[PDB]
Amino acid sequence: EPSPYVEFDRRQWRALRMSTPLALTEEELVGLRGLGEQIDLLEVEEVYLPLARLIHLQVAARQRLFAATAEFLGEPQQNPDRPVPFIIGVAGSVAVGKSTTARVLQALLARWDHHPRVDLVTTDGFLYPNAELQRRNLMHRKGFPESYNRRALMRFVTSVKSGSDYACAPVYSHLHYDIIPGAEQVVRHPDILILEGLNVLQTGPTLMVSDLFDFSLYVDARIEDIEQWYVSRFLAMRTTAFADPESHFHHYAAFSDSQAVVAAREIWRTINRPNLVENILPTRPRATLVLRKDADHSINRLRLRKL
Amino acid sequence: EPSPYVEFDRRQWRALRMSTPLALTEEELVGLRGLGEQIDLLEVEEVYLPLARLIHLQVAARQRLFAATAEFLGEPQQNPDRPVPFIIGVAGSVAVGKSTTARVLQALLARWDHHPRVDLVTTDGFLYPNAELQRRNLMHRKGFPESYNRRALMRFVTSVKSGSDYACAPVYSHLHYDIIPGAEQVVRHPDILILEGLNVLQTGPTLMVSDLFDFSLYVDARIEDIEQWYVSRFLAMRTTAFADPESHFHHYAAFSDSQAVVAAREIWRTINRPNLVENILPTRPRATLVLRKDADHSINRLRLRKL
Ligand SMILES: Nc1nc2c(ncn2[C@@H]2O[C@H](COP(=O)(O)OP(=O)(O)O)[C@@H](O)[C@H]2O)c(=O)[nH]1
Ligand SMILES: Nc1nc2c(ncn2[C@@H]2O[C@H](COP(=O)(O)OP(=O)(O)O)[C@@H](O)[C@H]2O)c(=O)[nH]1
Ligand SMILES: CC(C)(COP(=O)(O)O)[C@@H](O)C(=O)NCCC(=O)O
Ligand SMILES: CC(C)(COP(=O)(O)O)[C@@H](O)C(=O)NCCC(=O)O
Ligand code: NA
Ligand code: NA
Repeated sequence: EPSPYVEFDRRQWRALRMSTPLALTEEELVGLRGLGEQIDLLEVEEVYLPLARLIHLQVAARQRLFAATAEFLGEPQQNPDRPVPFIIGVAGSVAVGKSTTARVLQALLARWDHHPRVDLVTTDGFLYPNAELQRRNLMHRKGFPESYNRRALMRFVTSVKSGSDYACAPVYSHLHYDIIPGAEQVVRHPDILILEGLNVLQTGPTLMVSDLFDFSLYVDARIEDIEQWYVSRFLAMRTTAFADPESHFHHYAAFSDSQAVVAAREIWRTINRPNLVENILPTRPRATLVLRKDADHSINRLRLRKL
Repeated sequence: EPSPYVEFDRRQWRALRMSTPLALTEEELVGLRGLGEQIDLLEVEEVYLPLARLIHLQVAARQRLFAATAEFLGEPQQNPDRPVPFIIGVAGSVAVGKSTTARVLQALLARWDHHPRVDLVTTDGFLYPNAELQRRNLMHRKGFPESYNRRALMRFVTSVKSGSDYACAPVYSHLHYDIIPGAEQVVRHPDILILEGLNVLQTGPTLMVSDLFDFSLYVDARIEDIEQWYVSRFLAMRTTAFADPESHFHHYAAFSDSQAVVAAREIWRTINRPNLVENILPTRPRATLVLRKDADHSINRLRLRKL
């Protein structure tokens, strides 16, 4: 019964490593690992290395495709130092570990042979600032599709992929819970752009960033596990981020375990869960690769689109 | 101000013909032309021939892409007599001329060098039959997304693209206004499948045929012109299709010009216009190529996705 997809387990997947080199040390992996994430070198080797191989294979093939169009159009040819940027989306729930997957992927790709320039941008820079969300009644919907300046986000990625020298994204601060005035992330004709955020795989009545992706990941897990990870990270942040007096959620620093669980579950119930179910999970069917994690953050299963 | 698209006029577009051969005679073009359509050899040469070139370029590049995935997976390689089928979508309003564009494209592609097997399937075979539409209260919504068995349609295209030997689509009769019992269109590992229908470029919370397209056309025109074409074809069918006593709309055969205009405008107003505005036109942004026709059915402008 034919399928666009093929499923693997970790055994099956890790065999596809071939002889892709491991270019990353244990200390280097630490700088990449997010609070609460469990990634080790073994996981890098068995899961991320075949991924990086898949992508290397696709970057070459995908260039052919733009080149055929440029040929058709009777066009100059290509700068071989500036190919069309390969755009990689990374999607999934809050707390599922997207930021680790993306940082690790970036680090692996930047260590391929020619040392490609590999940029990583998070869509939280494209959230409306609080004063605008407040205007729109959206202060309790950060991460919902409507809380983003989608036009700006699409402009940004179109600019990069169309080969602009320079493009700027705004910058969000979790600690201050708002866009940072005057802050910009500048992307300068990278070879590869990884775009990471809850809703990057969305589709709609207009052309969207997902329509520009040459590859996408969705980082998945059971909803109950993701909630547990969220609540557990909320409790852990009492003595990390929330302990900063400047932190927007500094008042949570002093909560007891049981108060903190209450608070975190209410945020999950009223914001992150509804967003996952209504907006994020309906984008999973389109991902080129789903990385499914077990309750321990271990990626044990994968679903690859072959069509 | 960068753009996924590039616009042409007919001058600009026709220069991209290069020396693509014209393999089609005036008599052959007649068999392809729909009631009310204006296509001539000149239009074939200036518009359809560069299109066919673009596609030839893309079929080769696109194969590379599946081959890279097959390589990654350590897979046999490919039957060179059975490559992965290249899937072409053709979308747009009722009465806009999709069936002519698709028949002409099929005829041009089947006349490339190796004589590729080029199948053409219309999504009207995937409409629910009347008894089922009646059950669902949809007898006045034929052509709306919900009037189709989308699961069956997706099964069909997945099967073909995944390399099945044989796949069957049901068959709709306009004359009898219903799916034809026991009729099947059998598609046998074509090299190219053209899938034509109002809503083929739709996207949604599940993987859809548009997610399987290697190329798509949208046949566009101003809404007022399309309505004029629709009403004018309705009046012309009084002495063609509706004149058949078996015809479902045989009672319209005897209408005066002015009665027929009334009838046809009401159908446009209550079915086809709402469908165009709510469902079809929101898919235009995704088409690889928009063919924009002037009031005379003349394709005078084109919009190509380069990203
Ligand atoms: N300072 C601070 N950082 C947070 C908070 N919530 C999430 N983060 C960080 O924001 C980044 C994105 O987190 P999240 O949106 O849950 O996406 P994830 O990467 O898939 O877990 C991660 O580095 C989190 O550690 C918060 O409340 N305060
Ligand atoms: N017999 C008959 N054929 C029709 C009728 N309406 C449309 N057709 C034919 O059905 C095919 C599809 O028409 P339409 O859905 O308008 O799509 P188009 O190909 O873009 O014009 C065309 O060949 C039309 O000639 C009808 O009421 N009766
Ligand atoms: C910033 C986020 C919306 C994620 O943004 P992303 O980069 O995935 O677009 C999420 O990490 C977040 O901080 N949500 C806050 C929910 C609340 O208002 O408490
Ligand atoms: C059959 C159609 C819905 C087009 O089908 P398609 O192949 O575009 O999916 C349209 O040609 C049609 O016949 N509409 C009928 C509207 C009515 O019920 O009178
Ligand atoms: Na996590
Ligand atoms: Na027409």
